Amino acid sequence: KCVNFNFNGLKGTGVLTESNKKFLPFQQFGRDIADTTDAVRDPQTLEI
Amino acid sequence: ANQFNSAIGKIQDSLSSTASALGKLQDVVNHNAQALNTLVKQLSSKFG
Repeated sequence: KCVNFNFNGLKGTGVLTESNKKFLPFQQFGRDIADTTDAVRDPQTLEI
Repeated sequence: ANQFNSAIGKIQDSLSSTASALGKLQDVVNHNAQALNTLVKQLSSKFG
C-alpha cells in the first residue's frame, strides 16, 4: 500500500516490500544512486 | 560479377569484426547516457 512513513524520525512515502539481499546488522538505512533512502531497518524487530 | 560479389562480402566481414565503424551512432546513445545520468547526480548535491 502507498502510505506515509515515519521511521525513527525519517519520513517518506512508498510501498514496503521484502529485501532479498544480505545487509549489515548495524545498518540503520541505506541510499540509492540519487542518495535517498530506498531501504531501512525496522526499529522494533530486525527486518529491512 | 567477380569484383562486385567479393566487394559486398568485405563489408560483411568488416562489420562483424570492427565495431568502431558504427560508433557515430554509439555517440548518439552515449551523449544521451550522460544526459540522463546528469539529473540523477544533481539530487545528491546540497546546493548550499
